[PDB]
Amino acid sequence: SHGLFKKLGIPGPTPLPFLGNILSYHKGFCMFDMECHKKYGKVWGFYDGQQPVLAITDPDMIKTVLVKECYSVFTNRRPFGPVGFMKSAISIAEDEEWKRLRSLLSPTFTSGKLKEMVPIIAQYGDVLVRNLRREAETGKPVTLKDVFGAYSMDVITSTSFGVNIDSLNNPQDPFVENTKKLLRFDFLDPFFLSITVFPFLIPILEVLNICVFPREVTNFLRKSVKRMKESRLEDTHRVDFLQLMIDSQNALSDLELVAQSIIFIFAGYETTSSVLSFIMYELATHPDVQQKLQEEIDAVLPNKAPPTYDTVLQMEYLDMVVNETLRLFPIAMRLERVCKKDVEINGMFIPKGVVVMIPSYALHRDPKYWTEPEKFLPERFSKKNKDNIDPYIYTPFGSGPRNCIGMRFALMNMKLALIRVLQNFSFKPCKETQIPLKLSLGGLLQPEKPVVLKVESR
Ligand code: HEM
Ligand SMILES: CC(C)(C)OC(=O)N[C@H](CSCCC(=O)NCc1cccnc1)Cc1c[nH]c2ccccc12
Repeated sequence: SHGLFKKLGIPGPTPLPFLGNILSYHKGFCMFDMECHKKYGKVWGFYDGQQPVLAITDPDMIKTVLVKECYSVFTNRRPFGPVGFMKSAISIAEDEEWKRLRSLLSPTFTSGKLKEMVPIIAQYGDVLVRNLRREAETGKPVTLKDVFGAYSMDVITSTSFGVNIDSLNNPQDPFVENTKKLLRFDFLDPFFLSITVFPFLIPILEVLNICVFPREVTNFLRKSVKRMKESRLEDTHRVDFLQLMIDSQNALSDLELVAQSIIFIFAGYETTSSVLSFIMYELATHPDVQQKLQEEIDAVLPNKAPPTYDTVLQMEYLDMVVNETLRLFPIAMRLERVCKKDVEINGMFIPKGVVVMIPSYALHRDPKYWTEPEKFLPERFSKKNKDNIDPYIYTPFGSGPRNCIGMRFALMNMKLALIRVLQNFSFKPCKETQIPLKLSLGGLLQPEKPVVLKVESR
């Protein structure tokens, strides 16, 4: 097992028995990835316990796996942990099961569908400024994660389900409470450290019904969504996510409906608020850019005009800012696909069962692609420069048919928030503000201490 890469002629850190190369994650595993790049070059291998994982950095080879050969060989991600009824969630499903889920759910974010969500979010656009406005008065610092979290939440519930829960009215909300308690993925947390390293214990916990959210958060939402379904089940309106799954129960199912709902609620809450917090951090430690964006917004939307679908896409510099923030903090860290048969991609033999890994975080910081890769430089994404940029190196949303199904909704939502927040306020560091920011070594791409900034009226 541990002789695969030495035999296949592929370089790597020498694994230990049982552990594999586990102990190298103490640094945080984005750093591990970095080092390996710099040390081993353009392809390397390592072992998550007894699981061989082959990292790849070549743009062609990446394209092959993410795009050309997705259907035939590289179809699924690495088996998650114990997931019980969540095994049917789109992000976790495999093969035939996945293909249908993907085609059935993709019509949720289209040219028209997103368009229909603007006026709805717009209400929470309003409700956010009004939240901040009262802290803007007081003067003592603000945790963005929380204010953004509450926004994110409102926007996901109301769009997917057409259910206003007005979480911005509520630093006392059941939903954000249970939903945030959802993940325990810390690399250096006792739990998952034991699974990829005892992967044969997964089949066990499944029997026990012990989950990565043991019965609590899911029981909540189980009957929670059971609640939303029935109201709609009679009262006629809008054809939405909730609805599109009632359209296909005319070959979908009940626990199956609940599962995608959860995936969405998590994604829409956590991804969105986390990134939005990194963007505000940057705008504060880079005042020039904050002002320059505040100019773009004012010019396109004069007299603090309400943002819209088409005005949003008009904003070049906004987009540059978003893309640049994502270059630095590509929240997935790594893209992964399991090799489901013996294969040869661009000259290299890859054996069945191997996990092929793309280290987004590291490629986003590769000194051999990006001048001053540590520095936050939005201009590197201008129309002049936006085309020297390999879409198989810069991949914050993955690529190919298994890429981020939420991408377009993510961008609009985020931007829709930024616009409204920057046309009413400015943002500046204080002496809680960690300069420069530090990522936690724990498995998530998080700031180790929360992001806290000062908010002034305009
Ligand atoms: C800025 C926020 C976000 C980032 C950076 C992001 C990034 C990603 C990335 C990189 C992948 C995997 C791509 C690949 O492996 O090739 C992904 C998968 C996915 N994302 Fe997004 N995402 C974001 C927001 C969202 C939102 C708001 C939703 C809600 C709809 C969403 C739903 C999904 C689903 C369901 C998958 C698995 C796709 C599949 O297996 O078919 N994500 N996310
Ligand atoms: C645990 C559960 C079922 C609630 O969600 C997951 O599937 N877990 C993964 C890890 S969650 C943190 C990753 C992150 O910061 N956001 C990335 C993301 C999440 C959701 C949608 N779009 C982007 C979440 C996950 C689902 N599919 C993935 C593919 C690659 C990497 C992570 C994920």
